Amino acid sequence: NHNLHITEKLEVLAKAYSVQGDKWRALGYAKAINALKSFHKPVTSYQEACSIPGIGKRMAEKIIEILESGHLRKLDHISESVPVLELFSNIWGAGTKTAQMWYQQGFRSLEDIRSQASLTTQQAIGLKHYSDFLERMPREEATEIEQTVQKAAQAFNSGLLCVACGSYRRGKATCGDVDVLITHPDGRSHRGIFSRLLDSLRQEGFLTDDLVKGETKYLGVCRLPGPGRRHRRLDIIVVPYSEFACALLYFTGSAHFNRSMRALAKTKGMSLSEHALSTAVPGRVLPTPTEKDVFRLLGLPYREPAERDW
DNA sequence: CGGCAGTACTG
DNA sequence: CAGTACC
DNA sequence: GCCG
Ligand SMILES: [Mg+2]
Ligand SMILES: [Mg+2]
Ligand code: NA
Ligand code: NA
Repeated sequence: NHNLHITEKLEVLAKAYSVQGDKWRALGYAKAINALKSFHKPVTSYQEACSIPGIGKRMAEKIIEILESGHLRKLDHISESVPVLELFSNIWGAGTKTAQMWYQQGFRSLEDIRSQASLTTQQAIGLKHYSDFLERMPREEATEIEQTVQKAAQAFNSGLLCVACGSYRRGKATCGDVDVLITHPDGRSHRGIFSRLLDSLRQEGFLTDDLVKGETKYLGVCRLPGPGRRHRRLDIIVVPYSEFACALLYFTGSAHFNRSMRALAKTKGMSLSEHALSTAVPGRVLPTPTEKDVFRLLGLPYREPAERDW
């Protein structure tokens, strides 16, 4: 990354737009930052800046300004509210609209939120684990969490397949949470397990709080036994076997890789979601028994998970 | 001008 | 429904 | 914000 003198400054703008709710401008900044972080050379021309995909006129100029003067004028005019909005929206279950409302109501600290804000069930859990949920775990801990869920699932039914995806499957040393995907080859026996499986995981004291408990996806909080353990975010998603390849691909990510893959599909008159690869104009679901089939039907060479870490 | 993803979940 | 979250 |  020969341009972190640029990307540091842009990252500040990106987050300011994100926490103020301008998600599209925030997306554009994010794309340009990612492009800047994988070019070979240091940029050093407005015509060089225009060179790279994801960088246009307005952002070329900003590189041209940090070009010469060494900083970016726009940074000095970011609203004083941004760090507080960032603080509030790092509560799980609070996004930009809730953060801006709390700010308008005069709240400025998590002590204000704790003492005086009306919190949803999810946000109260978010607040209780504010520090824990900002911490990444070693991938070795992610393995223990997966094997905990797997053990509990394979007790009620031997055939259940359980795979940790996200950054874990992409090979990262750190993980922000553990994303566990469960299916069954019989195509049948995957339904209705949650009641049994979550009650089991509660039997241990392993599951500590539930954030979402739907028919198909569970999001909550777990903690392994012993001293020195932190609470960790856990997602468990159950899918029919026919959709396993697309779900594996979606939940393995990364999010920018999936975004790149949806765009490529659209250029071919298809669509790609966590459930299926389809034709589109809805369209026809194409058969994808393996991740390799998704790439092949998109005319792409297969990429192992570790090379999807975009 | 307008897409840049679709869906599951909560209340 | 709006808002938030999953990658 | 970018790009078609
Ligand atoms: Mg994850
Ligand atoms: Mg997750
Ligand atoms: Na460009
Ligand atoms: Na949040």
